[PDB]
Amino acid sequence: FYFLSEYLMIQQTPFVRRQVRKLLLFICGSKEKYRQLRDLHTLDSHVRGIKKLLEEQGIFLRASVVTASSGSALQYDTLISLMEHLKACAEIAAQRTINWQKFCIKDDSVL
Amino acid sequence: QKLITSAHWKVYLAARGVLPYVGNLITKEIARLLALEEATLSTDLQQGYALKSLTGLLSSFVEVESIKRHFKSRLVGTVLNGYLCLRKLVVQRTKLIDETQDMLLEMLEDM
Amino acid sequence: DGYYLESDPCLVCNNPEVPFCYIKLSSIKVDTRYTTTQQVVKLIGSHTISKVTVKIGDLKRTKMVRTINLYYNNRTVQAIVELKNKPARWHKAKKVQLTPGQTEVKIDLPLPIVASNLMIEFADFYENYQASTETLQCPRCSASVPANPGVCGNCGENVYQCHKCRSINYDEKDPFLCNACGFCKYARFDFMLYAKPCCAVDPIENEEDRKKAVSNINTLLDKADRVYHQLMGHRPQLENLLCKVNEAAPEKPQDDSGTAGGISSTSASVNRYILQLAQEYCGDCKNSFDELSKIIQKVFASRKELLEYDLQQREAATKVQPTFTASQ
Amino acid sequence: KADRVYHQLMGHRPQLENLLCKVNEAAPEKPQDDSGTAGGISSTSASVNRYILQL
Ligand SMILES: [Zn+2]
Ligand SMILES: [Zn+2]
Ligand SMILES: [Zn+2]
Repeated sequence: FYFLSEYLMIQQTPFVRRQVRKLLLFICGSKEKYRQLRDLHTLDSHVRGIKKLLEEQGIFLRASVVTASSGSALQYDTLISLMEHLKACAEIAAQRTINWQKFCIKDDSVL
Repeated sequence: QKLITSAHWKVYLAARGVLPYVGNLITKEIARLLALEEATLSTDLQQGYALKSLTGLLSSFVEVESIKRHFKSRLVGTVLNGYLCLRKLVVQRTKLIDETQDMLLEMLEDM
Repeated sequence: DGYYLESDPCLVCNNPEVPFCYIKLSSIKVDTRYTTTQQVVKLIGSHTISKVTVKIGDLKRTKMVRTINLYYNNRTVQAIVELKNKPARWHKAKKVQLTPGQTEVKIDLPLPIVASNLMIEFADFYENYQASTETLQCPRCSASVPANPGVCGNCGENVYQCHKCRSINYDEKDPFLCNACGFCKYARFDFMLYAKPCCAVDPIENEEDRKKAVSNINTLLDKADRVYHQLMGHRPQLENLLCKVNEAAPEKPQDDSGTAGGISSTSASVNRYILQLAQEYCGDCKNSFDELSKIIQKVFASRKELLEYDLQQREAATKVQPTFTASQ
Repeated sequence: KADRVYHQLMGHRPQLENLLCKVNEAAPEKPQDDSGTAGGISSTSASVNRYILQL
């Protein structure tokens, strides 16, 4: 399931994704479950993306506490990528709320 | 300033201890600005009117030779401290602050 | 509405939540230059821009836009020509792709940009190839003209001249835009910026800009001092008007010989002290306070930019808290 | 004709009284935007309280 979700996440595959989508929902057996797994993986991937993007800039998650070794302000492009990922998560949460709630009960830190 | 325009009353007040009083007031005002320098960036139009006026009073008293002779050793320390603390100002530096710093520099050179 | 006579204007009462608005780019351009693919514009002032809408009219199928790049910067320049051929001075805000024949493009920015200059680049095309080998027709005398050199042998007219400004591009015979006047024979472009008139200062790079920024801050502070005196200079006159109205004297309307001013019967009926107060405070005090508040906001932006630059330099020179929102 | 004009004058009396009350309240009547086709009263003049204006 995880491998098929990663294949979907691949934009380099605009047609392969469609085939993988059919296979993924087939392995799931239910569209509702299929959507739940896809949304959970998408949120997890965007969340780790934000985590590492702030790690490299200097906002470090230590024991679920943000530490800013570097002060001043963040780069505009860092905010741009942050906003892309957070808009993806917002779209997931607003279009489908339950998925987001359960993802965050699975990963409390995220919240 | 009108009442003490004569060096007679300037010397009288200096004898009473007006010079340490004005020096302490200048030091306290500069410390308050420093304290605000590390605080919020609150722009003030008259920022430094009290400081400029106290420094002008000190310069007016120093413009009398005898007071200068008797109080150079006691005013050098406070003028040095005030000028050094004013040089630290970058964000709160107002035109009046610049005039005060210039007057302190002139007084120090004269002392 | 507001208390126009206030020292150290509150950053809360004075500063409002400036709303974004569908501003036509044409209404806020003060200078414009072109390349064959770029429109480079200086704005009347710095604006915070959240969206750009492009409308495409008079579309020709022979060459259609495939890619638009939006660039910006917040540099203060005297003339936009200083930025025309300086790609390293521009920040890329967005790339958008168009379908063939698309007539509207909405560019939603992930974060608002602060810009005093914009550059819109038509970067790629769905060019439809045709038989250019066929002798072109002279636009003046209708004679057949060879595509090379493209000069009419009968009347000397150049067939590759811009239809609008008659300029000839030496490097490109069929440019998408006229590099002299921005004319496009393939479409018309209208730009609508969902932005707001939020003034801001240019970023600081090196001491050159840091010393320059500090000098600008000092000049703006001197300006605020001056406008401060004007605003508080009305205070005494306003107090006098207040005392006069409080006397509540029945001063019958005086028929002044000078009637040049537009004084209605109702206004003439209104107490002149009342009218003098209304002009002094709502007119003069409000204008002075608005000028002072604009100067104070610009000074705050300059101080904040200066503060950030200093922090960055120290941050590097040095080589915090979860509640970091407390800082900055 | 005189009874009619007298009644007109005495008919305006109540209006004057109400406008005076609203002025006596000394309430800040922040300038209200002209949503309808109201006269473009110059801002300098529009400043005067609309209560005072009507009065
Ligand atoms: Zn306020
Ligand atoms: Zn010809
Ligand atoms: Zn042209």
